[PDB]
Amino acid sequence: GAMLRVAVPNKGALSEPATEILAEAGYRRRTDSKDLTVIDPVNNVEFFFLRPKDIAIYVGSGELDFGITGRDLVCDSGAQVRERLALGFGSSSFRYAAPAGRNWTTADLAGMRIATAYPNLVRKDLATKGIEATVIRLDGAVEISVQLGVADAIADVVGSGRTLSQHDLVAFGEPLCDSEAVLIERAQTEARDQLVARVQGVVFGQQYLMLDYDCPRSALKKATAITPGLESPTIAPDPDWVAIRALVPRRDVNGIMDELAAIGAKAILASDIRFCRF
Amino acid sequence: GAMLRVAVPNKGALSEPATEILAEAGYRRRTDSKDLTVIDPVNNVEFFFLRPKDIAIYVGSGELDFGITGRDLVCDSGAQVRERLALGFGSSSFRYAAPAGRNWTTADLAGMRIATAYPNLVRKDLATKGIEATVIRLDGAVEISVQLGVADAIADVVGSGRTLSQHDLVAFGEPLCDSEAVLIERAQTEARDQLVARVQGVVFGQQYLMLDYDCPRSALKKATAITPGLESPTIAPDPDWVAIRALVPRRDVNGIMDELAAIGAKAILASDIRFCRF
Amino acid sequence: GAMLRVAVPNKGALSEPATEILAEAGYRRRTDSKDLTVIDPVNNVEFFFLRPKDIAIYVGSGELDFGITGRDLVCDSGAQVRERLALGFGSSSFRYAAPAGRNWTTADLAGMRIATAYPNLVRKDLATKGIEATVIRLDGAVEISVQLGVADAIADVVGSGRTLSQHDLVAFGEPLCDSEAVLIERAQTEARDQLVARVQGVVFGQQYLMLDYDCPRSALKKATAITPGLESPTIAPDPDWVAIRALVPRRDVNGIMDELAAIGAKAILASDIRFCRF
Amino acid sequence: GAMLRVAVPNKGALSEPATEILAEAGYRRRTDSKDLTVIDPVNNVEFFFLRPKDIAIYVGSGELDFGITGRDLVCDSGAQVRERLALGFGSSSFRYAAPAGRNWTTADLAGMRIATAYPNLVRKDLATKGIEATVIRLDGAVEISVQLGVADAIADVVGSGRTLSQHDLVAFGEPLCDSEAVLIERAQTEARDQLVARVQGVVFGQQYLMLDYDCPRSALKKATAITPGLESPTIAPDPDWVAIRALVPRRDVNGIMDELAAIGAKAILASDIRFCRF
Amino acid sequence: GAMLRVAVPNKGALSEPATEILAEAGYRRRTDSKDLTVIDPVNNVEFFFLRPKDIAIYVGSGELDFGITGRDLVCDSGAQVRERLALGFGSSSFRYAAPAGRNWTTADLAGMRIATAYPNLVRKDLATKGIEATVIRLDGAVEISVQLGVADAIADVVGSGRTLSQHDLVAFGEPLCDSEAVLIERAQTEARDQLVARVQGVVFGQQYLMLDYDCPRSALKKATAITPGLESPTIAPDPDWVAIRALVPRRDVNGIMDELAAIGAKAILASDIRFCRF
Amino acid sequence: GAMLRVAVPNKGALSEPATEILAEAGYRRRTDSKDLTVIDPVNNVEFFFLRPKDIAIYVGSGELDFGITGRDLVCDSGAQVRERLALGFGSSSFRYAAPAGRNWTTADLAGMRIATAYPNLVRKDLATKGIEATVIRLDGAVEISVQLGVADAIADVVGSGRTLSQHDLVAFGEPLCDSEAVLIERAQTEARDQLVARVQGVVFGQQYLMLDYDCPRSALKKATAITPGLESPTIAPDPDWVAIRALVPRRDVNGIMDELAAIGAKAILASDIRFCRF
Ligand SMILES: Nc1ncnc2c1ncn2[C@@H]1O[C@H](COP(=O)(O)OP(=O)(O)OP(=O)(O)O)[C@@H](O)[C@H]1O
Ligand SMILES: Nc1ncnc2c1ncn2[C@@H]1O[C@H](COP(=O)(O)OP(=O)(O)OP(=O)(O)O)[C@@H](O)[C@H]1O
Ligand SMILES: Nc1ncnc2c1ncn2[C@@H]1O[C@H](COP(=O)(O)OP(=O)(O)OP(=O)(O)O)[C@@H](O)[C@H]1O
Ligand SMILES: Nc1ncnc2c1ncn2[C@@H]1O[C@H](COP(=O)(O)OP(=O)(O)OP(=O)(O)O)[C@@H](O)[C@H]1O
Ligand SMILES: Nc1ncnc2c1ncn2[C@@H]1O[C@H](COP(=O)(O)OP(=O)(O)OP(=O)(O)O)[C@@H](O)[C@H]1O
Ligand SMILES: Nc1ncnc2c1ncn2[C@@H]1O[C@H](COP(=O)(O)OP(=O)(O)OP(=O)(O)O)[C@@H](O)[C@H]1O
Ligand SMILES: [Mg+2]
Ligand SMILES: [Mg+2]
Ligand SMILES: [Mg+2]
Ligand SMILES: [Mg+2]
Ligand SMILES: [Mg+2]
Ligand SMILES: [Mg+2]
Ligand SMILES: [Mg+2]
Ligand SMILES: [Mg+2]
Ligand SMILES: [Mg+2]
Repeated sequence: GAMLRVAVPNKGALSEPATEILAEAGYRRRTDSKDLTVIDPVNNVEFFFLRPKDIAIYVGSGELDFGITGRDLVCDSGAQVRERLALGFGSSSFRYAAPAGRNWTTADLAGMRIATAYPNLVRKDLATKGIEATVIRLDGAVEISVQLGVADAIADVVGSGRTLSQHDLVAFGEPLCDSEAVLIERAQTEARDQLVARVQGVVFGQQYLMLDYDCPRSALKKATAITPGLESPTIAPDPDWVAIRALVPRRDVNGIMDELAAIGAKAILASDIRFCRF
Repeated sequence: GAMLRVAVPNKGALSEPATEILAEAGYRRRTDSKDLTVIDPVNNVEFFFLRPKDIAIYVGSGELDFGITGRDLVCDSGAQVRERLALGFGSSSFRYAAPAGRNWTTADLAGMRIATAYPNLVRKDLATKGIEATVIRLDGAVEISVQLGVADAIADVVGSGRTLSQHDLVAFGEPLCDSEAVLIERAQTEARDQLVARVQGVVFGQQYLMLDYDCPRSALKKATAITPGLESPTIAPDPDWVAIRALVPRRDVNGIMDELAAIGAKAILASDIRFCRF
Repeated sequence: GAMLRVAVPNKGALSEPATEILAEAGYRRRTDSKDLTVIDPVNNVEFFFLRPKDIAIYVGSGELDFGITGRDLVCDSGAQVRERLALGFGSSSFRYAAPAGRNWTTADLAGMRIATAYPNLVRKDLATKGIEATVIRLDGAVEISVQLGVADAIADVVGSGRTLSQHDLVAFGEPLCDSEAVLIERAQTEARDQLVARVQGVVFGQQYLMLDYDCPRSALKKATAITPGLESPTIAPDPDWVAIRALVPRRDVNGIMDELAAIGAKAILASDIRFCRF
Repeated sequence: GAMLRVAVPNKGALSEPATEILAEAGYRRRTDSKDLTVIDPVNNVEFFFLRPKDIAIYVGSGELDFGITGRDLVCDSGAQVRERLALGFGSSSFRYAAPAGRNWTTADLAGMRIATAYPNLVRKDLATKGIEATVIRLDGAVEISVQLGVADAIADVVGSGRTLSQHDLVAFGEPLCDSEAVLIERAQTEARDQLVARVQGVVFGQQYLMLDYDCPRSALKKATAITPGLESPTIAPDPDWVAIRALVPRRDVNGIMDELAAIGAKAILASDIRFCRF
Repeated sequence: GAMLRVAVPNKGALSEPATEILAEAGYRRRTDSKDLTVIDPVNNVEFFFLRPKDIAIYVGSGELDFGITGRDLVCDSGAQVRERLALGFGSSSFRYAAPAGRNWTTADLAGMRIATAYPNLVRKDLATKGIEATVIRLDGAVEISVQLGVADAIADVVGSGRTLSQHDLVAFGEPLCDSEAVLIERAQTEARDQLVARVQGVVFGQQYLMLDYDCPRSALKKATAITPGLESPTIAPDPDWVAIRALVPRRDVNGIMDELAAIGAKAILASDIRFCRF
Repeated sequence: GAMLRVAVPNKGALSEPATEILAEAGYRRRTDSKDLTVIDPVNNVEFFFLRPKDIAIYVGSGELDFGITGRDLVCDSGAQVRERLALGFGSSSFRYAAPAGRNWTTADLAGMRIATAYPNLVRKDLATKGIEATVIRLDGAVEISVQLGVADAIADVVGSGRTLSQHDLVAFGEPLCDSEAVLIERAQTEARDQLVARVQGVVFGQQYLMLDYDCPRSALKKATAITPGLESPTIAPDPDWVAIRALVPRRDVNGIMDELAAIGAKAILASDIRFCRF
C-alpha cells in the first residue's frame, strides 16, 4: 500500500554491510554514492541514509517504519522501538574498564568518574546494581579519558580489546550489552512482514551452511542433538543407514562435523546457500 | 580438427569479464597481460585480443571463427555475423537524447544535426521511421556535442543515465538497441558447438540460482508458472506435498521466492551453481 | 617546563592533515595507528587524539593547552577558547539551505523547522537577525531532513555543494561561518609560543611560494602592491632594473605572475619552500 | 591432551593461503598481523609463524608437531619428516636450466658450475644420475648467476617460466621436484588425526566440485570411469535412466562435463562445496 | 573578451597529465569526474573533455580555440592546425615493424599489406619515399595483425618496445613521427597568449631544474656551453671565481653536473622550481 | 673504460629505495620488473639484482665492483669489503633481547642459547666481551625462538620495537650494530668515483635542506656553531646584519630553526634541494 520508509547508516562500519544485505534482498541500490535517499518503485520502499544515532530516534517517533543500527545505540537511545531481527555484523561488547593492576569489580565503580559515549545505557545499568557514580559524556575515543585525567574508569565499546591493552586498561564485569547490527521497528502489515522475511532470508544465507551426511539409525538421536537445523532436518534412506540434511551455523561447522564423525557419521559435506524463505 | 580462432576485447569494460568467462570455461589464460594472443593446445583454440570494433569485422570476413564484443557494435558494423549467445555483462541502452525542457518525440528528429559514435546504426533506425536528418560522427564523449554547438540531439550509449542528467539531457523514444556482450559467429562444427556449450555453461552459472522448495499438489500449477526452470523442473515426493528443484534467474529470485511463499510453498532455499551442460 | 598537552582529531577528515603538520613540525609521531596518545620527550609535549567536538571542550576547561579542530565546531561549542592559528585545510562553508524553486531570504526562516548539527551556532545567528524559529538537532546527514519531512530548511556544512544540488536544495544568505581547521588555545609561555611558531612555519610552507623576478624601477610601486610579501620583499640590484624576492600565496600565483608580466617584469620564477621562522 | 604445536610461514607466498586454510578450518586467527604466535584454547593448538626453511628443521627435531611449508624445501632440508597432506597452492617445478642455443641434456651437467638455492636437493639428484659437478649455493635470484659469470647452468624453482625466457635460459630434463605447499609431520594421536581431517576437509572443498547428472544405464560404465569420485559415486533412479552425484576435480570439470555430454549424459550441473569429512 | 574554448582528453593516458597541468596553471577543475565540461568564470575559459581524435578536428574547424592531444594524432588528422607548445608527456615513437629474422628496410615495404591505426600518416610517409603499398586500417592492437594473417608489416605507436618483442617483431627505419602531447591552435589574441604562457610556465617547471654553482673565470666559456639556460645565465661574483645560475633540463642534470665538476666547478647544487614567466 | 658491475637488492625493503636512488642519479631503469639485470650503455654500467646476502659475497670476491646492501649483513658476511657511502634508508638497530621481568645485562648472556640470523656478527661481539655462549642460527622470525623453547635470549634486528614488546621481550645492552643501507666496494678509478659522486649527490638531496636567514654579526659565532653546513656556509651582507646560507640536516631542522630564532636570527627560510656535487 503506502510506501515503506527504511533508514540505513550513511557512513561508517555499519553502512556497507547494511547496503550489501539490502542489495542481496533485491532492493534498488543508490544511483550515486553521495545520495542520502533512494526510492525503489518495484518493491514500494523508500530508503533514507542517516547517522546511526538518528535512526533510532526517528523509528521511535514514527517518521520511519524500519531502521538498521547498532543494538547498543538502541539500548542507549530510550526510543519506543522493538528489535525485529539480528543482522550478524557490527558485533561488539560493551564493557566497564579501568587501569590495570588492581582487581576490579562492579562494586569498585561507586563514587567514581565514569566516561562513556553511552550515558543513558550506563545510568540504567548502575541503577540496577544500586550504584551511584558520576557519568561523563564523551563523543568517542573514550579509552584515553583516564590517561587524560577526566575519569577513573570507562564504559565503552570493545571489539578485539587491542585498544584497551595498548592503553593499559582491563575490562571487568559482565558486558552491559552485547551488540550487533539490528533491524528495528516502532514498538501495511503484510508489506512489513515481507521486508523482514527478505532481510532474514539473506541473513540466514550468510550465517548457516547446509550439511549433508549419512548417519546410522543407531546414532540418529545423538546426531539430531548435534544438528537440530533451522528447520526440521530432512531425514530419509539403504540397509540400516539414513541420509540427513540440516542447516547449521557457519561459525561452528568444523566442530559440528568432528562430533558427527565421532558418532559414526560418513560422507559429511558442507555447502553454502544464498537465501531462505522458512 | 583445425584450430579455432577466437577474438576477445584487449582492454576496456568488455575485456576482464570476457577473460573471466574463458578461464572459468577451462581455456588457457594469457601468460603476460601485455600479450595479444594465446594458444591453448589442450582445447585446440587460438585466442586473439583486439579492439572491439575490429572484432566484428574479422568474424564477418572469416579471419576469426568467433568473437566477443558488444551487440550495439555489431548492429553498427554491418558485418556478415549472427549472434550465437548473450553473455550477461556490458549491458547498456542505446538512446536518442536532447536538451531538457521540450517534450521530445522521434518525429522532432527531422532535419536535425544528430551526433553519435554509431552512424550506421542510426542511419538504419531513421530509415525505418522515414526520417531525414544529418548524422554527425564522433569517436565518443558524444553527450557534450550539443553544449559544444555541433549537434541538436544525440544518439548514444546510456548506462545509469547520470552523464545525461549531469549535462541537462533527456532520453526519449524507445531504445534503438539494447546492448550486452555477445558471442558472435560468421553468418569444424562439433568443435564450434563444444566451445559454445562451454561458454553457455558458464553464463548460466552466473545468471541462474537453484531453487529447492516444498509445494502443495494443490498449488503445483501456479508454482510451475512461477518457476518454469531452464530445464524441466524436477518434481518428486510425502502425504500431499511435493519437493521441487528449478533453476531461476538470479535477478528476480527474492520476488520469485515471495510469490511461492504466497501460494503455500515452504522450506524455500536458493543456492548458487557453477556450470551447466544442458 | 611542564609538559604541554595537545589534542588532535583521532579519525576523519581533520586527522591525517593535522598529523602531517605535526610530523613536519618535528614532533614525535604515533608508534601504532590505534594509539590515542603519544609522548614526545625531546620536545616536551604530550599528544592526545580525540573526537573533534571533545577537543574544544577540554581546551575550554583547561585539561588541554592546545587543540586542533574545526572553526565551525568551536563556534558551536561555546567553550572558553581563542583561535591562535588558521591551518589551511578542512575548509568549508556553513550555510542556510532550502528546497529549490522559491527565492529564499534569511527573513523566510521565521517560524520554520530548521535542522542542523550545530544548534548553538544557529541559535546565536538567529538572535542577531531577530528571528524566532525552531531549531532541530541532528547528528549529521542533515540535508535529507527536508525530504524526510522533519524540517523546512537546513543549516549545514557545505563543501562543493554537490550534496545540496543532488537533493534539490539551494544555499541562501551569507555563510554563518567560514570554517577551516584551527589551532585553539584556552582564552609555560615560551614553550607555547615555540609550538605555535613551529606549526605556523609549516602552514606557511604549505600556503606560500617564493617569487623571484626582475622589475623596472619604473614599475616597482605597482609591483610591491602586487607582491607585498609575508615579510618585507627583499629588493636589490643593474642599470635601471631591480631584482625582487617575495613570498606569495600558492592559490593566486599564476594570476599574480600574469600581472607582473603585464607591468614589464621579467625572469619571473616561482619555487616551493618548506618552513618559515618569521 | 597436550597442546599441539603447529608452524606456518610468517610472510611470503606460502603465508596468506596457509592462514586462509587454518581460518576456514575453524582455528583461531592472529590478534595482530605482527604476532608470531597465537594460542587457540578451544581447539587446544598453539600456532607459531616462522620462516619456511626453519619449519622443516623444527618438525624434524620434534619442537613442532606439524608444519606447513614447501615440498622442495623439505626435499632440500634432509629433516626427519613425512608429508602428511598436499595443500594445493604454492605449486612450482624445480628445474635444471642453461643458456639457449645448445640442446641440453642431463649428461651435459658433468664438470659444470651449477648454481642453486637448494644444494642438498641437487647433490642428491646428481648422485642418482652418477654425475660429478660443482654445486654453488645462492640465497636466491639464481637465474642471473650465469649472466653474472658465476655458473654454467642452474637448478631453480620455476613457475610460469617468464623469468627463464626473459634471461635467455631453457629448462631441460625432468623436474627434480614438483613442489606444492604440504603439511608435514615428524617421521596425542586422536588430536593429530583430527587436525589433519580438518585441514583436509578444507583442501577438498577448494579442489573439488560436486557434479550432478542424469546418465543412461547403457552408459553407466563409461560414466563412472569418467567420474570415479573422491567417495563412491551416489547412484539412484526413472524408466531406464539414473541420477549420479560425484565429486570431481575443479581443474578438469569442463573437459569432464564434455565427455559426459558425449556419452548421452543430461542435466549436468556443477556446484561448489565448502568442506568434507570423508 | 569572449570566453576561450579549450578541449582536453576525457579519458586514457593523455587525460590525467593534461588536467594536472591545467590545475597547476590555476584553472578551475571539474566539479565531478563524470563531467565533460567546466566553465572557469575567473579566467574566462570554457573547457570541454573529448576523445583525442575529435580534439584535432574541432580545433581545425574552429569550434575550439585550443586543444590538447597527441602529435601523432594531429599528423594523422590532416586538420588545419599548428602546434603551439610541446607538453613533455605521452611521448612515443611511431615505427614501421615486421617479423624478426629478415633484415628490414623501408624499401621492403613495397607491394605489402601494412596495418596501422594511422592510415593518413602512413599514406603521406609512403608518398615521400615513392612507395606503393596497401595500407589497412585497424582501430588498435595493431601489432597482432601479422600473427592474425591480415598484414605483412605494421606502422604503430611504440613506447618501451615490449609489445613488439613479445610478439616477435622488430622496428625498422627512422620513426615516422616522434610524438608527445601538444597544445594545438587553429592555423582575442592577448587572452590566447596568456593561456599559452600559463601552460608553458607549468611545463617549464616540470622539465627544468635550477643549477647553482661556482665556476672559475678560467672555465666560464666551457661552462656556459654546458649550461646555456632557458634564459641568459645569471653571472656574478670573489677573487677569481664567479657564481652561476641557470635552468637546465631535468633529464640530463647528473651528466651536466659531472661535466661541470670535470672543469673545476664547485658547490654545484640543483633545486626544483614550480613555474616560469619568461 | 670497462663496464662497471653494480648489484642492488631484487626484492624486499632495501629494493625500492635503492632503485629510486639509482633513477634519480640518472641511471637506466629496468625494462620489466621481473628482470634481474639491466645494462646502461650511456653511463657504461651494468646492474644486477640479487638477494642482499649474496651482494656482500660477490663484491668481496670481485665479481661485482659495487653493491647496495644492509650494514648488518656486511658485518655478518666477513667479506673483503669497505663501506664507501651510507644511504639513509633501511635503518635498524641490532640488539640483544630477552624475556621481561629480570634486569638484563650483557654478562647474563654467558652459557646461554642465543638465537639469531646473524651468527658471525654475534660470535664476534661475544669474543670482544670474553663471553662463551651457544649461538643458534635461524633464517628469521627470531623473536619467537624463546616462546618456541629453542633459546634463552636473542640477537635481532629491531626497528620500532613493537615486535619485541608484543612478544614480552626487552632489548638490553648497547646495539651490536647500527644498520642502514650502504654502498660497498671491494677493499677504472675515475668511473668508480663518478658513480659514488652521483649516488652521494642524491643522498645529500634527500638528507639536507637549505637554510637561508639573516643573522646579527653580534651572533654570527653561535650561528655557525648551530649551522656549520655540509660545505662552508655562504656569508655576505646591510648595516650590521649578515645573510647566511647553509645546508642542514632534514631530521633536525625545526630544532635548528628555533635555536637561531633564540639568538636573534630573522627571515629564517628552509627549502628543499634535489642534488649536490660538492
Ligand atoms: N571496535 C569498535 N569501536 C567502535 N564501535 C564499534 C566497534 N565495533 C562495532 N562498533 C559499532 O559501530 C556502531 C557505531 O557506528 P559508528 O562508529 O559509525 O557511529 P558513530 O559512533 O555515531 O559515528 P562516528 O564514530 O563517526 O562518530 C555501534 O553500534 C558500535 O557497537
Ligand atoms: N556507460 C557506458 N558507456 C559507454 N559504453 C558502454 C557503457 N556501458 C556499456 N558499454 C559498452 O562498451 C562497449 C564498448 O567498449 P569500449 O568503450 O571499451 O570500446 P571503444 O568505445 O571502442 O573504446 P574506447 O572507449 O577506449 O574508445 C559497447 O558495446 C558499449 O555498449
Ligand atoms: N563536506 C564536508 N562535510 C562535512 N564536514 C566537513 C566537510 N568539509 C569539511 N568538513 C569539516 O569536518 C569537521 C568535522 O569532522 P568530522 O566529520 O570528522 O567530525 P564529526 O562530524 O564529529 O564525526 P562524524 O562525521 O564521524 O560523525 C568540521 O569542522 C567540518 O567543517
Ligand atoms: N615462482 C616462484 N619463485 C620462487 N618460489 C616459488 C615460486 N612459486 C612457488 N614458490 C615456492 O615458495 C616457497 C618459498 O617461499 P619464500 O620465497 O617465501 O621463502 P624463502 O625463499 O625462504 O624467502 P625469501 O624469498 O623471502 O628469501 C618454495 O617452496 C617455492 O617452491
Ligand atoms: N605505448 C603506447 N601505446 C599506445 N598509445 C600511446 C603509447 N604511448 C603514448 N601513446 C599516446 O596516446 C595517444 C592516444 O591516447 P588513447 O590511446 O587514450 O586514445 P585512443 O587510441 O583514441 O583511445 P583508445 O586507446 O581508448 O581506443 C597517442 O597520441 C599515442 O601516441
Ligand atoms: N624491522 C626490520 N626487520 C627486519 N629487517 C629490517 C628491519 N628494518 C630494516 N631491516 C633491514 O633489512 C635488511 C634485510 O632485508 P630483507 O629482509 O629483504 O633480506 P632477507 O632477510 O635476506 O630476506 P627475507 O626477509 O625475504 O628472508 C637488513 O639489512 C635489515 O637491517
Ligand atoms: Mg560522530
Ligand atoms: Mg563511533
Ligand atoms: Mg577508441
Ligand atoms: Mg567507448
Ligand atoms: Mg561530520
Ligand atoms: Mg630469505
Ligand atoms: Mg624465495
Ligand atoms: Mg589508443
Ligand atoms: Mg629479512
